[PDB]
Amino acid sequence: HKKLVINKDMRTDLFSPPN
Amino acid sequence: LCRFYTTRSRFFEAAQVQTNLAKSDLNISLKDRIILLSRAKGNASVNTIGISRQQQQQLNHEASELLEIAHIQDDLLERLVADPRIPEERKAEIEEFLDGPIRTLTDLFNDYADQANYYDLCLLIFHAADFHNPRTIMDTWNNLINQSHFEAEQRREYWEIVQAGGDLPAGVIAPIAEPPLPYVYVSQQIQLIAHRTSLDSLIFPVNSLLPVVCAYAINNGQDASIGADPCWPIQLFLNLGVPHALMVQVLENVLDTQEAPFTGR
Amino acid sequence: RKAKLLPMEEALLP
Amino acid sequence: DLPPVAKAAQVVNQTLQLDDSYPDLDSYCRPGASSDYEMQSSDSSWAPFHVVRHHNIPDKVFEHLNAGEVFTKLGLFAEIGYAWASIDSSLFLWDYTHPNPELIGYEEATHTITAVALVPPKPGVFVKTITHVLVVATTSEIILLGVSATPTPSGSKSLTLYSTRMSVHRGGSDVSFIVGTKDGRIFLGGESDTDIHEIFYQQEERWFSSRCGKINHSHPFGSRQQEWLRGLYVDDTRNLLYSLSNRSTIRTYHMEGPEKLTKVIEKDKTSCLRDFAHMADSSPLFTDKTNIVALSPIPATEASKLHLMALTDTGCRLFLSATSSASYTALAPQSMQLQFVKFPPRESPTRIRTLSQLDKTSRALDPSALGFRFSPGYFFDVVRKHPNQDMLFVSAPDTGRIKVTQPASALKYFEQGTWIELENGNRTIEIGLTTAPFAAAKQPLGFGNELAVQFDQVPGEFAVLTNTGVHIVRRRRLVDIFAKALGNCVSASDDALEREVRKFINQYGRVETIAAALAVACGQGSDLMDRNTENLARAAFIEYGGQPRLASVRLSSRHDALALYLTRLVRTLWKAKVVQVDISSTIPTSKLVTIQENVERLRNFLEANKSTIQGLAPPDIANQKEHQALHALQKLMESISEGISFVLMLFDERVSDIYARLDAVSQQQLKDLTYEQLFSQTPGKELAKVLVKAIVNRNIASGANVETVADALRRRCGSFCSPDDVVTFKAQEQLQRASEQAHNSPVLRALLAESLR
Repeated sequence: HKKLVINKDMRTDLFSPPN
Repeated sequence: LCRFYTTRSRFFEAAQVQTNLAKSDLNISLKDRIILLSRAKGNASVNTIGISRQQQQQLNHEASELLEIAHIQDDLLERLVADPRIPEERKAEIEEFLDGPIRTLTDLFNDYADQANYYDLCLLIFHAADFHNPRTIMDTWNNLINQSHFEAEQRREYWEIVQAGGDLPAGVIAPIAEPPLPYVYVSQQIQLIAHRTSLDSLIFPVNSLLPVVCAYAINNGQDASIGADPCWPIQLFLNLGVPHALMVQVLENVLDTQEAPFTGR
Repeated sequence: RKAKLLPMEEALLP
Repeated sequence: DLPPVAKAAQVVNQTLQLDDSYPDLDSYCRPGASSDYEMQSSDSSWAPFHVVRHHNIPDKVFEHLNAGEVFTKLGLFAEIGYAWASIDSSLFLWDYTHPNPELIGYEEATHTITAVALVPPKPGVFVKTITHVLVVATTSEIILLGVSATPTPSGSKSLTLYSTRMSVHRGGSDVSFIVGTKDGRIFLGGESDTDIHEIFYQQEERWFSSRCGKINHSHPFGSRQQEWLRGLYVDDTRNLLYSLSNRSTIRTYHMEGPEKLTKVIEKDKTSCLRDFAHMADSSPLFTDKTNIVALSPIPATEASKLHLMALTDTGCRLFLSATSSASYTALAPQSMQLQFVKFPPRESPTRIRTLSQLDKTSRALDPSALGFRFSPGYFFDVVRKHPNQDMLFVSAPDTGRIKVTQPASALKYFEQGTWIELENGNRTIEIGLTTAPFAAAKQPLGFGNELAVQFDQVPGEFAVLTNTGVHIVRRRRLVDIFAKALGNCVSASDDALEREVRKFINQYGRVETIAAALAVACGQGSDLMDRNTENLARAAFIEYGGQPRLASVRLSSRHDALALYLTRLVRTLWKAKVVQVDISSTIPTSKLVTIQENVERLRNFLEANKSTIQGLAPPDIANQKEHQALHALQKLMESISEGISFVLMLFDERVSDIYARLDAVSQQQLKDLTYEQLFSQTPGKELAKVLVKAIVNRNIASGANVETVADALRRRCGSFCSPDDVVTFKAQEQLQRASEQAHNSPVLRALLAESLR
């Protein structure tokens, strides 16, 4: 997609192992 | 099929097949999608008899935009996989979602470029998206400058330790040669981007960007004390092709308003 | 791009 | 004696109770064993699950991953649609729903990251905008980061990180597992030992205590043999914490307080095997050589006795109960026993479609490497028969067969299953729920009723993280299966539909099947040819709906289907209070809109087929009561729509203002007014007539527009509003506006004279 959507609300912690 | 069309001077029909294939959900790698788009772009830029100029241009334009986004995505994927500070567990996950169909610019920004602080790619993304937001653009410029400065500082430090006998942190590839001063590596970053976006972009608002770079030069002693040309920021943007009148025009504004560090003596 | 870490002052009240 | 809407409301109340009597887990997983499966091909319309889309890992993550010097790791934050990757001392998060995500990088850490998790925050600690806490464990320390995952217009959470100054030195014990409780408690475990640690943190800094602390709850000492953990698992509904060890030992801990953790049960594999030997059916699939590879807590809302599922590497699901020694002093259990075993299916996955005793010897799930269970029993098993390709077995309870089974002593753990193939090279890492936790009721009876919630909550979706991307798997409802099956009957005979319909009747019963046809006919499942499918669904509703008969009458299955569908559309409303007293609405307005739209589309469907559907047009005693019953339901539908419109009108104004200028009896009547009473009982109608008579009074004080609020009340909620009241409202309009203009001399003689008219 060439359309950007910023959404800091609900991301996935880039610096943690997964649940 | 496309090879058949082209040898028959039916370039537009080939560009159509290639483009659709690049947008499709077939199992095609990103790099192959880059090749398909690049070919379509070429084939749609030349006349094909029986087809209107308008129809050619519209296809050539869709291929050009998708190719720009694709290259961004490819730059991301490559960098992320090679990044020492990214856990292996995550890399495999990144490779799954980026080595396939081309993603939107929003996703590329939010889920990848912004998370990994690849500010140069963030800027290329604001360019490809016609992103009208001067403040965010400048915030990104400020982060890119500072990030690059810290990295250059770090590399010069490591070098200074080699030339003194010390030991570098575990798993740090030494520098066998004086790395560039921070203002040299910073301006390298500005050039790479400039050539990629062509100065005509909204990510090069000279009225905001030139004062910031000048600010950096002063606030980080990138001047005569270290053997740099005190006019280096001006040289940089002139060679880059900023028109002389606009330069002086901005510099005037800097002098009249006496802002941030441009004060006193 | 290194994620901007907003300050503790905003984070925890009061 | 009893009017239509009150008669139909009686049917709704009895239908609600029927759905809430769906068997609880303990009742069809009684002590014993089962191997009941109906397997479906993954490409079949009857598949219980199917892959809807996939999201590749970003290329930049591949660059970092292949740039890994020592250690890498991947994980899922399925609750917010994010994944993460750690490379040595660096961490990268990204929104996997986004087509070109930007990487949220965090590289402050100095040592190798060994675990990452996203947990709830401790209340009263952080600003309300902080939705989660990010726990990052390294070989040297654990780090807490504030997280704000606010939703965006696109439907994917925007993630921003906050520093906290909260951190503690790890110590000598590895941290590979982090879990969080509803209240923000953070528990840690790893591959050094079986000890469980907890991280405390608080807002205030003290001279005698730091902002962040760590303690070992296990208090170990003396001689200790080698043993470490394979996972940690939380059950907030019981205040329990479970650990699984490498020796397949299951330990249960109870949170007797906000800062206490007490070990209350320790059950080794020998104990499980002894229980298993005392069962009637022993099996070579569970021996002292067998390993338990995963646990899955079962909440108290789902089952009272069965606390825990344990998965063996041979594919056996062990269901364990736990019981307290007493009934009073949360109460901690003190015993755990293996009670029930679900043995593996026999059918293996095949490229080509292949063609009653307890099966306790199947190897189809051998070896099981990873396993997950989600309420009401969705089971994912990663079978690793070959070292390059994972096969995914996915099963669900056969809700349709469980609901129809009679008597209760004949209940068994019937399941629908399927095999989902992942491509060569896909190694599954983690599977997490992306939608809200499933719950059809608030207690075990009724909890697992998938049929009841088909139209109240979206189908469950699950993110399957592999080393190449994230695959989305979606649970399919009856209406999804019914619509898909009918879609294959579009090009076939009159007898082709009847054959497919008979499959549904034999599994779900006639009422549930006809209710699915009605739903599909009304457009349900279309959020996913469609006119022909809906027309086929209409044809099935008419042709196979049955008829009324003398046994007091037995109404047709067509009638019960209409009552069942309508009830399920309003089940979240019926018994709920309308308001919550600063007065507000119990049900969000957006939910009231969708419910009303669904009711109206049902009404529209009955009107467009008043001539072809039996019982709608007037017709001997049997068809008579069939007509009366159907008529009463339709009168309840219009009353439901009027009632919902009235509530929406009410909260468009300023209810708190209206509530203030009100008498006590009417405040109390409004306090405990339910939607049922509003829809079907005179006091709700009488009270509605009072509220409308009061809102217009207030509307005149604001004086925006009287004649617009008039036509608003006149038409939509007609039959509850009165045209003699709006003309009165028009009169009180000029009267109050004559008191507004009171200072003017020539304007009143037109206002007062027209008020008099």
